[PDB]
Amino acid sequence: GDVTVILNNLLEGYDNKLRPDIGVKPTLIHTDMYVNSIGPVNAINMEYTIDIFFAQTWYDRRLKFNSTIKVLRLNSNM
Amino acid sequence: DNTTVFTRILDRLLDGYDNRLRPGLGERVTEVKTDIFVTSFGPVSDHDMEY
Repeated sequence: GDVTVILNNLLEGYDNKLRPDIGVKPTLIHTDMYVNSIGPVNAINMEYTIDIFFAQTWYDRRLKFNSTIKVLRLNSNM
Repeated sequence: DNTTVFTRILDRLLDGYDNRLRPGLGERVTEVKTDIFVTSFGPVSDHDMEY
């Protein structure tokens, strides 16, 4: 419907090689995790397996829209 | 020459399709009806506690 229009308007004039505020200020990224399982700690290789759900949240003033929908929920296609 | 009419059908289907939006984004909850056919239960590795 109109969500396609929003997604198309967000990607018109968008350069995904430049971080948000490339020449203004550093980008503050909030990182969270969820350690599912810490695998076997084998001493022979001095290593250990871990399985996590790494979540990163940041602010991007270019992906800013104004419509009735508050949040856009998307898969790995975008 | 059904190839041409089926090509036109497919191109009408995909014309204006957004694969980033689930079916019924506004007024429905998608119902994914799953199913499994286990062709072969592989060897249950006891060392790794996997299967």
